Amino acid sequence: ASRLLDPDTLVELEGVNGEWFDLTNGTEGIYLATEVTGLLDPPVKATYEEPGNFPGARYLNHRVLRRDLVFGVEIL
Amino acid sequence: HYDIVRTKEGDVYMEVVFKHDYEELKHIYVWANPFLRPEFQFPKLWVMFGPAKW
Repeated sequence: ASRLLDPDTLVELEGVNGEWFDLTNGTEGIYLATEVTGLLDPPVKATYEEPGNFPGARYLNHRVLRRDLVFGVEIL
Repeated sequence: HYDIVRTKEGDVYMEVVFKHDYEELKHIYVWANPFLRPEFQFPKLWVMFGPAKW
């Protein structure tokens, strides 16, 4: 009926020097900003051919591509 | 020759290629003696002196 949606989601970066950032709690002064693109499923190139005059297409391949993540961080 | 072409975008056409009537002179050979059997060709060269057109 009535509820607050307050997830337990923790986001951390471990850097190339072993330095850590908590992007949920911002204890290092840095937070994940709004509008993230590239979490959840990775991009896929599905390949189909439409040769000749038969109705529709044949599947040939699918490949998982390089994942691009676009995000921002709010630095106080 | 002629080509009947069906392209991947769906165009179908015929192309017909022709050679000019000059091509006859490439399929005619100047025999050493036109008036003799190929089994006996004397004199060994066809040779003619005169005005170039004639």
